[PDB]
Amino acid sequence: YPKLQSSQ
Amino acid sequence: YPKLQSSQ
Amino acid sequence: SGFRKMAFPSGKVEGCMVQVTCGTTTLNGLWLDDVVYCPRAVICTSEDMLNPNYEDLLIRKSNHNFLVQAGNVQLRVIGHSMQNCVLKLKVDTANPKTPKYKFVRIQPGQTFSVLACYNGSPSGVYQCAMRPNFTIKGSFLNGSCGSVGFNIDYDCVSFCYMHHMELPTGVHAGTDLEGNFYGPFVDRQTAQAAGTDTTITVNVLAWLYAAVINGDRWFLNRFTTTLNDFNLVAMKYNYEPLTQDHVDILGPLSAQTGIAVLDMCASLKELLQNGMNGRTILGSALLEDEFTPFDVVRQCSGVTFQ
Amino acid sequence: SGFRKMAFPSGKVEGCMVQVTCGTTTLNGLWLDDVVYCPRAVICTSEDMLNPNYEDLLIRKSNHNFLVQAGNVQLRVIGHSMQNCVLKLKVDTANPKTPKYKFVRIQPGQTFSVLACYNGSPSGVYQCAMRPNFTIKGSFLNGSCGSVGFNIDYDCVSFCYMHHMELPTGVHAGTDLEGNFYGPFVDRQTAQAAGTDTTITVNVLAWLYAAVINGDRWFLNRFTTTLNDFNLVAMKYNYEPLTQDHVDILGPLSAQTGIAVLDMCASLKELLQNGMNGRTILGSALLEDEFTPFDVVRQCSGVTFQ
Repeated sequence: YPKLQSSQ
Repeated sequence: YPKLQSSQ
Repeated sequence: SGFRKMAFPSGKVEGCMVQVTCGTTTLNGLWLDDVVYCPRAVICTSEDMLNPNYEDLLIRKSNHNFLVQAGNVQLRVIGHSMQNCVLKLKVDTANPKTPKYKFVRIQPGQTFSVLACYNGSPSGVYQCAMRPNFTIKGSFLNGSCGSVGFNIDYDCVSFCYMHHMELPTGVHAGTDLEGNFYGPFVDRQTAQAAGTDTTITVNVLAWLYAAVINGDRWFLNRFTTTLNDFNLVAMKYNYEPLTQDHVDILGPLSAQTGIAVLDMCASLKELLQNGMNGRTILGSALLEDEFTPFDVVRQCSGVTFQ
Repeated sequence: SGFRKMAFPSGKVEGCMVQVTCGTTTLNGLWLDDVVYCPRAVICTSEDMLNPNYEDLLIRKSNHNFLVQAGNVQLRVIGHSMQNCVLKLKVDTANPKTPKYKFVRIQPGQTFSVLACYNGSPSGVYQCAMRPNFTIKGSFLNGSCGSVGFNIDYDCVSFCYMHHMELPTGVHAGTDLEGNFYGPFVDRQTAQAAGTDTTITVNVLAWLYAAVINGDRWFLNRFTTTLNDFNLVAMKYNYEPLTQDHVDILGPLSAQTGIAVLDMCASLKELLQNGMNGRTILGSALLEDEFTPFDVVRQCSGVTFQ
């Protein structure tokens, strides 16, 4: 699946 | 011959 | 001499990079005058990532839910709005480092520099092309969301890309600075895939001209082709159709080298049909397509090394 | 994901670039605190280029023969001295944009970013390696003399290269920032030629590890080799000897991927002996050697994509 590349 | 790459 | 995959000097953009946090989610923003631009995915929560309603998520937020850090200083958010897939956070301080700038939506095949960033801090700069399938083959990790792509014309920064996401093939998808995606993609983690890609023919031709300017002619031949006949070979090798507009754009490089555009097309056709036979062009064993005709003219000398 | 030939963000260096003119000769200088550093070839005249005596040429100059332009402003030269092949022009104004910085002389095989400049104005940024024969394969035109190469560690700019000249093969030669040439070259236009070059083995191995981190394993094999036996293949293909120090340096990448260093050596040996058979690694049809082990770790994720 596509990944929104923000960070946690 | 090698060229010193200043400008005129 | 020499020919490198050259990026624009990134300093004018470095001065614009900030960090935006909403909740437990952080990414990069772009601070121009008193507005911070960033991907709206910052208001997502890690479980509502499949199908978030952003209008719904955003109306539940206040200005003070957005924490914007410009290196040392925190910036106060005094207004917020959504435009397509980007958020515009109005802050109470105009960025004193704002360059002359424009927002531009580019065409596939155009190139740009990417300033990769994490937590508002630039890490590296590299040159990209917008692929015909509207992905870019970038280098991006988690935290890079909000990194921007740009060109510089004189001292005007034309921003053309904001990074959002990585597709399952490892290529990258993002928006213009108005938040409109390039390609059919959406900012949600549902099943999406890049369409089949093609090679940027006009760029390959520009790079062959670069090679000739740099004193290398081994791939040339005595033949020519018609545009129609070239395109019939192009289609067979998954190359974009070459248009009369492309031929026109390659005009200056043709005139500087004395090689007619359709003559260079005959060279490319032969390279496509025979391969390189263990030879290299400008240090590559593949036909390179991430240099535009403008890129070649910008980097190369006006003399051709006869 | 992705893996690009990434440069350092160039802004800290952009703020340091100036123009230096002596007579009819102009080139770039590097303005740090109240000193401008530039190639001593600026005091050459177009006919005394074969064998200039620079000590003789310089003693015939006064401070006011040097015109230094920092964009808009002219800077007053208040002192000058020669150190090896560079001039140090003391100016009456400390550069307010001076970063934290060091001067470093690098080893062959190390990489750095080049900020190409003309008339004190940056044009582009790209990544280089110092070749084993102490040339760099840059992209440089007349006027680029004085452009610098650098690394950035945290926010400290380590300057390691100042550009002087292009050799007849189209590759480039220059000095550290103390004016000492890399390689046997001298700053005069007498016959000089680069020695035979070799491929940077430890870097090729680092880049194979990058490929594995990025999810690609097609080139691996079930074999291993001894260091001695690997080096006997290396010599045959014009690769540098791999040392135990190199093996040690590749330690972290070995541990992150689970591939023993000598196991990756067995993969490289097979690639050298068989070629790629029409396959690519990280988008290249050649074995790439301009990424150090540090470069790979910096750009890649700490996760390997299992």
